[PDB]
Amino acid sequence: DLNVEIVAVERELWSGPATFVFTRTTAGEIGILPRHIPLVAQLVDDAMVRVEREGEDDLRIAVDGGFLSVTEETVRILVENAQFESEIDADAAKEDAASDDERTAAWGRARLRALGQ
Amino acid sequence: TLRELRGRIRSAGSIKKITKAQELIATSRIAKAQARVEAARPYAAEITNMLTELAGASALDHPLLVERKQPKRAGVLVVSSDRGLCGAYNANVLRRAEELFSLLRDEGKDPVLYVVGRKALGYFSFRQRTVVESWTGFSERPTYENAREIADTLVNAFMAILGVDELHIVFTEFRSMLSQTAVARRAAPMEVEYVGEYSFEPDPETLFDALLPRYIATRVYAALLEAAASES
Amino acid sequence: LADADAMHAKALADAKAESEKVTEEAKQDSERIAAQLSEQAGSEAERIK
Amino acid sequence: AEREAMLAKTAADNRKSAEQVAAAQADYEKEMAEARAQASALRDEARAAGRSVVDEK
Amino acid sequence: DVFYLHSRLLERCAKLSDELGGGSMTGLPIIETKANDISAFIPTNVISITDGQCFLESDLFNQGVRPAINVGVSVSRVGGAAQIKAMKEVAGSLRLDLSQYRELEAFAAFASDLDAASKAQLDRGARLVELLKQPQYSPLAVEEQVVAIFLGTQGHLDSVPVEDVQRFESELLEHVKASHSDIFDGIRETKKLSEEAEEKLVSVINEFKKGFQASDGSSVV
Amino acid sequence: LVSVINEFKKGFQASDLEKESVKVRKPAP
Amino acid sequence: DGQCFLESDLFNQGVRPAINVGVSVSRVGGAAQIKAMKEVAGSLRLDLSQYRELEAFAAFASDLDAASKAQLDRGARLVELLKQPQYSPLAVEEQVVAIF
Amino acid sequence: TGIKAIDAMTPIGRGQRQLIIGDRKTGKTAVCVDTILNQREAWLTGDPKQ
Amino acid sequence: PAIVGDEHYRVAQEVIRILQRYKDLQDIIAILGIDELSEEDKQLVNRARRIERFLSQNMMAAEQFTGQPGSTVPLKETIEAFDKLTKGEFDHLPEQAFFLIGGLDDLAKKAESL
Amino acid sequence: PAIVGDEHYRVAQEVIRILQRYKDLQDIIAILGIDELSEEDKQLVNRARRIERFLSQNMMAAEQFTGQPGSTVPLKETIEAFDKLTKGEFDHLPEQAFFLIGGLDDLAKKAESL
Ligand SMILES: Nc1ncnc2c1ncn2[C@@H]1O[C@H](COP(=O)(O)OP(=O)(O)OP(=O)(O)O)[C@@H](O)[C@H]1O
Ligand SMILES: [Mg+2]
Repeated sequence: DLNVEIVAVERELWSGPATFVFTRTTAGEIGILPRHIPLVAQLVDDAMVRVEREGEDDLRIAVDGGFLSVTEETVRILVENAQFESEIDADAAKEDAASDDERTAAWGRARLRALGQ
Repeated sequence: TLRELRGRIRSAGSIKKITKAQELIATSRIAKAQARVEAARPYAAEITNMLTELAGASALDHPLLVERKQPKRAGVLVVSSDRGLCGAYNANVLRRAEELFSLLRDEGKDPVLYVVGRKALGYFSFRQRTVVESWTGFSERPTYENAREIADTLVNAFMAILGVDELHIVFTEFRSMLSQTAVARRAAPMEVEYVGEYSFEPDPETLFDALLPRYIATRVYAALLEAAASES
Repeated sequence: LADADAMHAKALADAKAESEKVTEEAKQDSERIAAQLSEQAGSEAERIK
Repeated sequence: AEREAMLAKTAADNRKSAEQVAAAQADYEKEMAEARAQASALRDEARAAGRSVVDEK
Repeated sequence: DVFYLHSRLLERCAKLSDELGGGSMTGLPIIETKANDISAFIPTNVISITDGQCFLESDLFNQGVRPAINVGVSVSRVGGAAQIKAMKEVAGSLRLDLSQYRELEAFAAFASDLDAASKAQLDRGARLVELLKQPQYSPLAVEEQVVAIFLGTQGHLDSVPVEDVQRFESELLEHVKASHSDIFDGIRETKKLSEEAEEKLVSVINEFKKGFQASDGSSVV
Repeated sequence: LVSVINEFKKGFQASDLEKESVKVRKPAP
Repeated sequence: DGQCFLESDLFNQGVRPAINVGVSVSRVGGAAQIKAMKEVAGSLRLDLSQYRELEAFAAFASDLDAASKAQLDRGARLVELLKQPQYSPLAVEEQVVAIF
Repeated sequence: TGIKAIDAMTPIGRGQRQLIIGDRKTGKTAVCVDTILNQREAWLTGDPKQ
Repeated sequence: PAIVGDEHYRVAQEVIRILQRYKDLQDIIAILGIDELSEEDKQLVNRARRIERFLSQNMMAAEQFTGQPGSTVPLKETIEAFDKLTKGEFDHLPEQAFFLIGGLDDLAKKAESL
Repeated sequence: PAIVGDEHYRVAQEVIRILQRYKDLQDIIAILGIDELSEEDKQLVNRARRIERFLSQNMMAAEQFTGQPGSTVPLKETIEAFDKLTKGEFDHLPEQAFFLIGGLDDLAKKAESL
């Protein structure tokens, strides 16, 4: 099973094991299952992450301009700021998605995508 | 005379109570800030690791890694507190900053100020030295957003707009509880540190270029966190 | 949904009953306080006399 | 289409129910608080009347 | 012999043995201290002579701590022997709580940064201080004092706002007297707060809490 | 007097080092 | 009927002739002034006393209101205005024009 | 005494000599008049022991 | 409260409370600075300065101390003004507006003149 | 060191040092909680608690209340007992074991009784 850890710059955000991880890197969409070759990539500005947690349901995360690393030991998602699907404010994300600012608009669109649109 | 002495003995008692309260609150906030400093260590370590890998795979021609041909200006990010009662903290930081300015002049570089914290703004305004940009109100509880903004401004100045050909950061490193030392680090251009001895998407040149500003941002964030711990 | 509708109606009815009991007890307490203060006033008037 | 209808309406009904338990709780609490406030105001008016009558007597 | 003048006087105030009828004379000398100088000559003499001191301070009076006894500095050498068992048990923790509150007062602005126990002590102490306040010419019977101090020391005021404590006590007793006098009668006739009486008192306090309107509009339960 | 003060103020002369690095992980450039 | 409480601390600060405005007072007051001087300096002593109090209060404030800063500036300029070297008397007309 | 502060913190037992000490207009005569007033309930009992 | 009324007594005791707290804080402010006080205590200090200055009044017998004529403030207006101060309705006005005015109308006029 | 033995003075000074350090840490314990101390501070706090409780004794004057004869701890026994305490040899016994007991024999018996 994958050792999936999501590390925000301020703090470590999540550390549960998973069977499958999914995200849109800058050069296309990618999925990682255990024993994937080492990799480094940049998640799209409005990226989202799906972690197929083995025990419970999958975890959908809105990620802000994060980086993805795959290693023989663990799968790391470095994050500037991220939110689990349960913590997303749907109305706030909808409002931000129309924001003029590129960063705010991208973050809101990422929140919408993680939530389930 | 006796009335004056008893009034003074009243004031001194109230001041003793307030300062003891502040000392204990500072003992608590030192623990909080040190916990935050430790909490950011994983991201710093992992981003540094992937940065080393990309640099191994990169061309190493990014502007942040090559010295300018003739350095004219050198930005200096002085990280100071925003509230007093912090002892010689601000004094030490600004003394180190002035030593850095003297060193820069001895090298021909003209220092240009970016200042974090209200107290350094007062220090530099009294001395008629202009701060291009200043950020205040978070030295006690820095977030990553403040570090992002500071690093973005610094890197934009470095790339450029008059711009700067170099940039240093002066801040109080939190070596240990008893000791905190004002230190100056050149945050750009970064030295390539070859040492004795993966896949990249898109190619390692673009990924490395998009990662290096993030490295500067995380290092500025660590500097701010450590300055907050030292301030406490 | 049906259970929630029934329980909301029951909660509103229980709130009405609780308000009725509370206002009845409030009238009782008002009578008690009025009696106590009128007795105090009468005692003070008798003391003044 | 009706498959969709049912899924979505079921969603909203579990929504209605989850919001309606909270709404029933909050409305019962508001009615109880209003009743208690009126009781306190009645007791305070009784005390004020007692003060007035004692002062006048 | 000015000391003697006062001593010769205050030492008439005594409790006689049962052979002499068991009568007693209680002294409450009142001394005006200039500029709160308890080290002056007459204050020193009479502090030496007397068995205890209620030190009243103008600073506490202006803070609204009136009747203004500076607890802590104030002492009674007779101590618990002069209290009924109910007050002795109920008011046992009161002194330590007030001392801790005076120690913690410097931290009133940082309640977020204090330990849970320390913040609880600060909140308890503020309400105890409000509890010891009392309007003039309105002494409280010993049973009412027992119930009032029971409210604070046992933590039943911890939910009431500070600014309302004075009212919450005043109404609660006004309720108990009028409706649950069995508690007061028990405390008066037996001199102790029995367990069944304590349970009845707690139940009536909780029932009253529901019908109490805090001045800020919040609910206390 | 105010006019005099203003016209006078018109003419009055007031007297007023560690180094951040990227570890390349290879031995030679 | 009044005091001119001269203070050594003020004297050293360069406030000469050293009148502690707060403590000093003349209970004859405006009755012992010409109408021009009375009108120009009606509240001057109280304004300076308030300035001294505020200067003591605002010694370390870093968020002074606009009105407070204006009061400090006016008070400092008045203090400079009331400084005077020894053996340099001013006619009453010059004094009123100065305080004006 | 009827004063919660005195009866809880510095109790006065009959036979004692308690000093109400403090500067002017601090509440001393008030404390002692309150103490005198508090004895009415005892007086109305008719029991000399009370 | 039995003679001057509960409103007058409450306002007077709140004013005295604020002034006593200000007197206790003046030692701290002169050394550690106002910025280090609690937010509630800082607001109280701003209240207390204005209350002290509002207790000042231009008395008729002191016309030759200040030049301006005297003023008379009804007791009801005094109670209302001090209740407003102690409760905060005037924290936005500058403190010098409260100096030697004597009344709410004078307070408004001097605030406008500032 | 001269009137009393050098061992006596050393043990007494060590006890005083421990108790003073604990008294200093009391403020942190009361405000910040016990868990905010370091491991060395927590060890010293435990040792100081046990020392200051071992300074208690079953006085002869208490025999009238409890019945337990009062203890007359010889000076040498007290010196060696507090030498053991300050060196941590008894830091694993519960604090209640050290209340009102004269000497190491009583300490051991009370520990076995808990
Ligand atoms: N518990 C109290 N609550 C409210 N007001 C009080 C209280 N105790 C005293 N006062 C008021 O404080 C003022 C001083 O009271 P009191 O006359 O008892 O003072 P005193 O200490 O005996 O002083 P004096 O030297 O003037 O006799 C009076 O206005 C009294 O009404
Ligand atoms: Mg008196």
